[PDB]
Amino acid sequence: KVMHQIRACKDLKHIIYYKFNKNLGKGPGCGFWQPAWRVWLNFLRGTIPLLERYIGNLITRQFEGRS
Amino acid sequence: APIKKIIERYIKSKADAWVSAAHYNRERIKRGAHVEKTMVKKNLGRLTRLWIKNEQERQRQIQKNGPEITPEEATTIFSVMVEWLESRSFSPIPFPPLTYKNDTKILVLALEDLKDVYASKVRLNASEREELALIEEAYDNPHDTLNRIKKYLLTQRVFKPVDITMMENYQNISPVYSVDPLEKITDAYLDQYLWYEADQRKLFPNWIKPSDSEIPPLLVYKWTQGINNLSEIWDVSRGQSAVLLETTLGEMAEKIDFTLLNRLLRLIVDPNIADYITAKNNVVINFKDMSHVNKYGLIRGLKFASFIFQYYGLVIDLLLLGQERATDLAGPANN
Amino acid sequence: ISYDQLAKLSYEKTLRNLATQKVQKDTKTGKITIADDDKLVNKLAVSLQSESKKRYEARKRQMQNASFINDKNKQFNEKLSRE
Amino acid sequence: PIYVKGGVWTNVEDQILKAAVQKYGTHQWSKVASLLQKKTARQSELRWNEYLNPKLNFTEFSKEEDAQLLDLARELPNQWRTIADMMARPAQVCVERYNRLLELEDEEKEMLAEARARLLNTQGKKATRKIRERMLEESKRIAELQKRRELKQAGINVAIKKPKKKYGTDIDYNEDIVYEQAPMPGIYDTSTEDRQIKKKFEQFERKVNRK
Amino acid sequence: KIPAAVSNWKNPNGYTVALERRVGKALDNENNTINDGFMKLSEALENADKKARQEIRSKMEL
Amino acid sequence: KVLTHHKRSVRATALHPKEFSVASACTDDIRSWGLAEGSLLTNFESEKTGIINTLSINQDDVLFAGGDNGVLSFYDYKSGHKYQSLATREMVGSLEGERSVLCSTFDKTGLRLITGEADKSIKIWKQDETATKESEPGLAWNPNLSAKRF
Amino acid sequence: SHRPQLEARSGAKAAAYTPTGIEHARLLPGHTTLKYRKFSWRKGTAFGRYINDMTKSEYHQEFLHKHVR
RNA sequence: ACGAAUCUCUUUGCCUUUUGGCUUAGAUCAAGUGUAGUAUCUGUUCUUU
RNA sequence: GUAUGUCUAAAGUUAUGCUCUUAUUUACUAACAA
Ligand SMILES: O=P(O)(O)O[C@H]1[C@H](OP(=O)(O)O)[C@@H](OP(=O)(O)O)[C@H](OP(=O)(O)O)[C@@H](OP(=O)(O)O)[C@H]1OP(=O)(O)O
Repeated sequence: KVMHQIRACKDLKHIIYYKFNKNLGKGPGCGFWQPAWRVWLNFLRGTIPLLERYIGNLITRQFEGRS
Repeated sequence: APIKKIIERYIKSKADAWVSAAHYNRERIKRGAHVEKTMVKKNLGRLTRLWIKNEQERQRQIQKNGPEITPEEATTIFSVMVEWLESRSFSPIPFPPLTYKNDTKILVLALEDLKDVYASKVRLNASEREELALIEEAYDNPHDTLNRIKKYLLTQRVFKPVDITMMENYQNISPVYSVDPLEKITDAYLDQYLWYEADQRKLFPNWIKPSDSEIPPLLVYKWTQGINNLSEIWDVSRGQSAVLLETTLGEMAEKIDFTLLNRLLRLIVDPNIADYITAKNNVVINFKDMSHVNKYGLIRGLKFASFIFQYYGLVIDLLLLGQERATDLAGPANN
Repeated sequence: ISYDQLAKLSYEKTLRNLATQKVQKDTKTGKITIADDDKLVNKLAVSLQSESKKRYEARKRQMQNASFINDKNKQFNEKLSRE
Repeated sequence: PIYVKGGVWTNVEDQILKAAVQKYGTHQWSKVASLLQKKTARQSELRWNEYLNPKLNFTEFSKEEDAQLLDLARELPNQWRTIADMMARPAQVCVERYNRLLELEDEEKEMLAEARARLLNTQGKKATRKIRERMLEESKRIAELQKRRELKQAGINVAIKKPKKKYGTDIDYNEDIVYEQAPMPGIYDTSTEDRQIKKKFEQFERKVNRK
Repeated sequence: KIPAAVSNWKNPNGYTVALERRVGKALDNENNTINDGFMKLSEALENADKKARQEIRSKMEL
Repeated sequence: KVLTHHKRSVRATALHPKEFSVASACTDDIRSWGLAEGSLLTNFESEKTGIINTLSINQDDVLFAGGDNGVLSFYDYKSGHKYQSLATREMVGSLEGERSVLCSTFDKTGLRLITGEADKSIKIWKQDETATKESEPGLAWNPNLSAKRF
Repeated sequence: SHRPQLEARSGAKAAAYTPTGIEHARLLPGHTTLKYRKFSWRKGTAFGRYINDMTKSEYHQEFLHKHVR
């Protein structure tokens, strides 16, 4: 489902670059990492619960046997 | 008795669950939904068993309360067909002697047809292998093979039972009859001979489509042309009104009674051949551990069965058109 | 014959096997010491063993009496044939 | 040599087929076919259906039965399976009757030996393997005992190694009582009996030691 | 008292058993109500054929 | 407390509405039990009827029991009196073992019994409003006494 | 070898078993709160002028007819 | 002869090692060699019983 | 060729009709060669 996040980032890049490279030509030297960074933060927000559950159960199994 | 009752009940419940599940699956398959390859095979199996059960129940029904055909109806049919051939001066097909210059040629066709199954698939079953061997021997010993065939036709009226399966066209699963190779050769040769004799003798009138030696799109085109070329067909002036009637003769083969069929054939060919053919449709239909004597209903999957179907079709056609209009469509018998 | 009858009838039998030939309670502990004849209990033990032994040998004889493949099948066909 | 199946039913072969049918029943025709080196599945099943099955009959037809037959012929034209069913006979026989009315050993012994071997061998490989392992295990045990006993004779006392316990909560039952579900509490006193049985036990142990 | 169920399908233990106890049903006998109509039908055909035949010969002789 | 007064599967139980009791079924016997103390209340006259599937009691002390025979039983919950047998019908095509009432319940009214039968049928039953003590009385109750539970 | 079910895994043992303390997926709190209630040419022819069985239902036979050819 | 006990057999009663799931019968029935092993064959001779 | 399953991996628990010789088959097996 991280494909969504990845896709979003791609979209941002496409958007950003072509507002970043109006008169400027092509090349790699654009920075501006904000909105993508925002995306990743929100992905982490989404997943923090999921990983608390998942890894929770995992380490529980490591410690307590499986039910 | 109480136990027998209880178990009967519980299997009816289970059976109900099964059948309904199967039905649901087949609609699902039609829809084109996510469904397990394994699951679809399972459903095919279930539906086949269900079909067989249905079928042999129909056979039972047919037995238990007589044939669907009223004897008067049968008589009428006979009268019609008799009238037709009377009008045609149609000399019947003889039982094939040693006379023919074509005999060998005829044999070669059937063998070729049979071979067509086996040229592609290199890995072959035991039955398939046997069939191939028979074919090979037949090539080796043509006259002898012919003799054997003739003997069989004269004598053999009880055959090896016909195994079946269902090829899975995911709308409609199609039955596949598998005749035991030895009889299959006979069926082939007989079929080919019948077609050569029938077409030679002008049995089947022009109007019957599928066998015409013209391609289905070609056939369609011809039909269209015919429609156009009708004299002043498109006029709507003088209250002229055309109607085209497409319909399917439902279960046309699947309720041909052998008695009636036998007698009908005895009109068109030497009675021995008729007897043979009737006896071939009456086989035991083994499928996956369940069998039944196919007491009532033509089997499409014999080689010659097509001819029988076509001949039966002629009857229906005659019934539709009557003697006169049919006679016109055919034309005069001589030309 | 039900297990009702077969019990009483076997009861009647072992009474014929008998026909061949004190209570002290500490209520605080609840222990009801029935001091009875130690010779008679021994006579029960030997008789009961002998009864079970007689039955044990009875099967052994009937096992050694004789459309099958293995030990079990032969008997399984015998379970069908008795009907 | 590999080849296409067929031929003729030798009586021994027929008998073998019958045996197979008794064993595996009337719907596993592959297995039965396999049992016969010459004859096919289909062939076999057909044979069983047509000739070999005992719930058929080959007794001659009474005059009434003859009438019924020929009447059927008159009415059902050469639908001989149907006719057979009506008669309650197998079809070929019926047809024959109607017609009448109108007017090497080494190989065989090989398959026999193989056959009998099979029929008297009715277990999947899991079973066979298991019994094999059992007897092997037993052998191993006795060998171990022989070593231990030998050493005892020699004067070195070696305790027998435990079974390498498969899991943490795996039980040895000689350690302590399995799951001592005690008797129901005593209404009648049991103390002397407890003593006597204890003595008997200890005595038995002593006997074993001496044995 | 239920009979020991034996199958025509599946022995787990591979016990061979008698052939009568194996295969059964034994109820093909019926034959009577099935025929009521077939006689009429085949007879009808026979008579129809007769009529056609004699007719054909008659007309032929004209 | 653990009541055990049943030979067979206790496979149909029902609380009485206004009594605080519970009837239970076996293969034949249908006890009725007073669950304050954990005490028995009443044996019933179910001596020949089938295996009871369901056992819904009415508001008005009209204990129902559904037979694997197919026969709808009907009891006076207070006494045990089998005041109606009713052999059910099956749907035209069914087999004779299938007529088996596998479920049952009464409404709030108590004047409509609903029965989930194995004939894929949901049969419903009214009490006759044309009935009297002379027009359709019960089945002439008689405690049998033949080494019986009553 | 491989055998039918007779005496089910009775939740007596599962009761006396120790807790696991895992967090399954569905035991995550879903729908926390409960609801409550208020309280000439036509002459010349030859012929001129429910069941409770799933294997014998009109729907069933028809279905079979449809899905065989 | 009656009563009892012991033994053997026979008749019945008891089934006393006495079929422990489901699926599309769950599916599909082959073209092999030499080398070795293993077993099984069969002959083969002689010995003595 | 594998899943898989066993095995080993070192320290001493204090008691007084047959035997024979062969040649042939068939079967199965064989990550051995063709
Ligand atoms: O469209 P994407 O598959 O995500 O690939 C893009 C795209 O390259 P393509 O057009 O060849 O696919 C960009 O090219 P432009 O459309 O902007 O011409 C390019 O951006 P730059 O031109 O700014 O380099 C960027 O490359 P980069 O990631 O180096 O910025 C590159 O992404 P990928 O390199 O991941 O394919």
